[PDB]
Formats: sequence, structure tokens, C-alpha cells
Amino acid sequence: APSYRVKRMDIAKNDEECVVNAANPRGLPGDGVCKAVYKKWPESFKNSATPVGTAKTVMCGTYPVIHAVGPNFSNYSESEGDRELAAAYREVAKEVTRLGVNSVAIPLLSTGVYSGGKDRLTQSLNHLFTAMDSTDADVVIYCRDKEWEKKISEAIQMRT
Ligand SMILES: COC(=O)c1nc(=O)[nH]c2ccccc12
Repeated sequence: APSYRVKRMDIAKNDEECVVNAANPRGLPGDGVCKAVYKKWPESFKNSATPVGTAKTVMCGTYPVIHAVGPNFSNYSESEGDRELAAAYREVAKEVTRLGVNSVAIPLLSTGVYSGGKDRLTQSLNHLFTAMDSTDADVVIYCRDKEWEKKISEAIQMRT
């Protein structure tokens, strides 16, 4: 029976069969979540470029890294950002399904330096659920904040 779970830890130390990188559309290393991911799976950055609202898988040995590009809300309108954020999660669901994995480690896309300085915990998490509800993978959501951990945990709890 597939679960959602949340872990307050470095996604680069995930115990899942594949990882989602919070990527830039240029396929560049970056800083934060992308940094740790670059350090752990640097070969996965070969031709990792993919447009905003898309996801592209690059293998690191046999370990899949799914580079998912949420929108930078600084650059987008609220309505266009929302569309691109939903689309990115949909493409994650497709790659997870295509790869046949039993589990996936996923961050909340567009909630850090791409948030346009807004709290998008609820917006981003609900787009993740919409996409991942049609898959059979165990989903483990990674965050850093102690609060976010609690709010994500409660939103998981009150669907079950
Ligand atoms: C995960 O939190 C973010 O703000 C974020 N989301 C992305 O979808 N791509 C990124 C790329 C570089 C930096 C941050 C991001």
C-alpha cells in the first residue's frame, strides 16, 4: 500500500529508488537542494537541461535523477506560475511511472529561491498530491524547516 511520508533531512541522503532534483531550466548545478544533488549525483547533470514545467530523467549509474523545473514566481504571473508548477509535478508522475520505481524522494518545487518570496507550501504540496495520487510509488517528501515538516505531516494525515 503506497504511502506519503515527510522527512526533515538532506534529500541527497534519501533511502528511495529515485530522486527529484529541484532543477533550473539550464541544467546548471545551482545552490541549495540542486547543490547537494549535484554533489551526490554529478553525472546526472549531463544534458539535464529541460524547460520550466517539465521533468527529465538522467541516470547516475542505475540510480534515476528526475530534474523537475518548477517556475521562478519572480518571473511568472500567479496564474501562469500555477499552471507551470502543476505541469512540472505531472511530468514527475510520468517519469516515476515510466521508470517502474517503488519509491521516489521529492522536494516541494518552487518554495525556496523560486517562491517569489511567498509561502507556497500548500500550493506546491497539493500539486504534488494531484500528480502522484495516480502512481503506485511510496512518496517521501523532503524539507528542511521544522514547521513545514509539521504542516506537511498534517496534510498527509488528513487525507488518510
Ligand atoms: C525547491 O524549491 C525551489 O524554490 C526551486 N524549485 C524548482 O523547481 N527549481 C529550483 C531551482 C533552483 C533553486 C530553487 C528551485
